[PDB]
Amino acid sequence: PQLKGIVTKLYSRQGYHLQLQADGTIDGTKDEDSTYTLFNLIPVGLRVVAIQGVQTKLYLAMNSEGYLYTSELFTPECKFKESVFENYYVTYSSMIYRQQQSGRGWYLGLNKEGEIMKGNHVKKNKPAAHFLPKPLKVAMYKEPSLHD
Amino acid sequence: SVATEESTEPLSEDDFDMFYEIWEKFDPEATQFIEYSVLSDFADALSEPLRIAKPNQISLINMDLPMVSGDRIHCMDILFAFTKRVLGESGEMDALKIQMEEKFMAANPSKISYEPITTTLRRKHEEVSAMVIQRAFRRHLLQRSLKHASFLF
Amino acid sequence: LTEEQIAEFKEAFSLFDITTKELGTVMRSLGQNPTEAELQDMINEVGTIDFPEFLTMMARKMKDTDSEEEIREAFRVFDKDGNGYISAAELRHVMTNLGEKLTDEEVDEMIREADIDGDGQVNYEEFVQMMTAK
Ligand SMILES: [Mg+2]
Ligand SMILES: [Mg+2]
Ligand SMILES: [Mg+2]
Repeated sequence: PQLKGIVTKLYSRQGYHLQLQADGTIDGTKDEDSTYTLFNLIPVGLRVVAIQGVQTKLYLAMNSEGYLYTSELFTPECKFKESVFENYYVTYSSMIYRQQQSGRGWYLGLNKEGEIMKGNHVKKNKPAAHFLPKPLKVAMYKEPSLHD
Repeated sequence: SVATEESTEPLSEDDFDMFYEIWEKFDPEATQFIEYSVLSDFADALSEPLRIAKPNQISLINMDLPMVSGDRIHCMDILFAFTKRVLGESGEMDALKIQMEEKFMAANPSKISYEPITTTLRRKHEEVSAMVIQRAFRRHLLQRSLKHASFLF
Repeated sequence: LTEEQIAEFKEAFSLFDITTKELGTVMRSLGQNPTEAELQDMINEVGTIDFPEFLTMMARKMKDTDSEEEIREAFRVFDKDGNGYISAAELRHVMTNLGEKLTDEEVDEMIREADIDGDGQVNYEEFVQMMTAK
């Protein structure tokens, strides 16, 4: 218990709660009463977080192709830059992957249907990238060990 | 001195030095945070051009100022938004903030000050506004309830 | 009330040395246009009114204006298209999800009052008046 994070849901502007299911699937859900929609938001750097499903203990990650997946182990793909757009929304993007030449970030995002999107199809200034933490409580976390 | 094509005027090391000096007045324990309720005072207390003189609410609410739980704002976010107000908006700006965060991280051994974003100044403003309405409505209902009660008299 | 404020009020009162319809004229000279019903309420909270009672009536009216403005501005924050209307659904969402959240029973009551014509739209100025009527 050295890190000061939060237990929280992540509400998507698209009208869903982010969800990480037992089977490892990521998506948005209308079910405001789901154990999974719970996340540990863990600070691993200045405006850097890890996002972990409380029920599954899996970390959200983005691979080199822009695809979001779940990881049992904490890796550099599990770190998200946290930023706010227009002072109203929170955006999460890859720390290590980026639009080559474009210099544009790759974001966590849901589409109108609540489906997870390819990181490079999500733009910071678009509804898909727009989230709002719905915090339950403050929590202390042992720091995750970084793997490869 | 640093100046861009969009800058109202240039900034110098003295401005950043002045920034910390004022910061320490509001954050004497170097927690790296101030409470949002003193942000307006902090902004007004800086020297020009970083200063945002009162009334300064509109300017502040228009800046990207993320708030950690509860209602606490990091010095780095404040530092960046205030300097961007002066230097002006630019493409590189967004990328420059990422680099600044990285440099701050490399220089800072005190990791305890890293906390995730929970809300924003604008969201807080909406919570406050909603409460004004909620209080008005409860006052209204209570006045009504007592009124009905007193009728029997 | 400040001496500056009392001065202005004595000035306006002296110009009409007071009847009930005289108050209407005094209010007009202070830039107000209260309805007769509004005038009656001001009088009731206190057909001839003494000065010191006028001051009390003015002090109260300025307090009321402040609270009316505070609530109106609070509603303005949520009328993001600036048309004076907020949909009942949005009002319901804001009231139950932000601040000191209203219960289902409280919010049902708010919508019952705030959307009389039942068109799914709230004229918030109307509702502001309702909540400041007393
Ligand atoms: Mg409207
Ligand atoms: Mg109608
Ligand atoms: Mg209506």
